[PDB]
Amino acid sequence: ISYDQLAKLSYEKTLRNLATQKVQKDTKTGKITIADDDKLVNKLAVSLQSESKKRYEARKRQMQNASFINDKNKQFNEKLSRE
Amino acid sequence: SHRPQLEARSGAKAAAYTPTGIEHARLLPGHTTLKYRKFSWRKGTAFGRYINDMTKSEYHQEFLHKHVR
Amino acid sequence: NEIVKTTTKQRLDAYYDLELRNSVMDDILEMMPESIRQKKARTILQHLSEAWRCWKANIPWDVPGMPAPIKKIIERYIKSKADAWVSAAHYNRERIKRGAHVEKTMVKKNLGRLTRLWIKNEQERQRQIQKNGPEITPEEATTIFSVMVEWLESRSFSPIPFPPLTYKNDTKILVLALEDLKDVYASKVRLNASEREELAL
RNA sequence: ACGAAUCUCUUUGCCUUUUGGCUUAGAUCAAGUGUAGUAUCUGUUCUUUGUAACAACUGAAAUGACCUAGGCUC
RNA sequence: GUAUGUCUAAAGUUAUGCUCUUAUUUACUAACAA
Repeated sequence: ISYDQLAKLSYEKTLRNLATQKVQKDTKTGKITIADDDKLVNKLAVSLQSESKKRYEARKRQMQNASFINDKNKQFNEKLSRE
Repeated sequence: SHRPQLEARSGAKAAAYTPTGIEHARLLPGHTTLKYRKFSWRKGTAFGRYINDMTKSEYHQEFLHKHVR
Repeated sequence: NEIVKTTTKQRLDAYYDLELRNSVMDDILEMMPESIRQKKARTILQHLSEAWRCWKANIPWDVPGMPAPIKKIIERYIKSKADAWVSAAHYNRERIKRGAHVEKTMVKKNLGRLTRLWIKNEQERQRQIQKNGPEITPEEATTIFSVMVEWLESRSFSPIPFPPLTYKNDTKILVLALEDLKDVYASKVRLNASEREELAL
């Protein structure tokens, strides 16, 4: 799977996470003030943190699963064994 | 510990660096002017009557033969 | 603070090799379609290094998991490097013969290189011998045998027996060999482990 | 049963702390003690593994606001 | 014994299963003695 597909497929996913539940320009300054809902941005912030948190804890679990000497080697032998 | 070269010392920094104003040896003016173009006994024996590999060159084997004993 | 050092005899090799690995790395990145990370190039270059060493040994460098194109490319680049090495060695040995200014260290290096080269040549010859039979034609061998047989026949040459417990000379014979061996060790007072063992024996 | 959300696991995908040069493998593999320290040994012995209920009170002290040292209130 | 590298070298910046006792090893270290 390429990063082309994995992007669109992850795009499709977070659209399902959405599916759960004005422009004003001063052309002299060039400042395009898009006044939008402050509640929705907060809902993005919390959701995005939660998504990253979910992933963060996902590694933590997978790190705590278990012919080596030190932390790295064990994993390096695991990088060899997967092949 | 001690590590291979990957991202070279890019002369961006050396450009933004200040001049030194030292006089090196070779930057002394050499060849100031440029050139331009016009414009019986022998019976009694037992037996009477290129490659592109540097490790398999005739020169190479011969050389080795010479320089081993 | 734009020091940049030139190449010289002293740092020529290091610079060479860094240039080489940069080239190889570049080529592999060009080849590689995923646009892999620098850390994945570390595996590549390390792989290359191992390959070089293998070549030096004359042990074939046949890592299974590679893609063929990479194996090709690395084979090429080590051949280039190898070519550079061998020719350099040859140049050095002529230089040494001439009796030119040459680094004690450099001469030792050249000796090493030429030895490895010699071994590689030699075992390649062994391989050759194996791969297409002995140089001797069996007829020739037969002829030789006939000759030697004829000779000893003419001599009434009784062969040497396997030595039993019979000899009055046995001890004397032993004493010679030991003496010969001792001759190595009487001069050099500081001795290796092998040497020590031999002495003990 | 279909739709969705939450949780856990399994299969794959991702390698997510997952080898970062070169030379003659860069070169050569020893004959020590006592004194001290440090750690590590092993043995060695023994040791041991106030609270509740009942009877009673709900609160003190300071100086100042009222009246003529005393008397109640805050 | 050194390269080398840290350290010090004084003036007050205005806020409310264990403990124990020992004896022995081995290792490493030691410009300390032999």
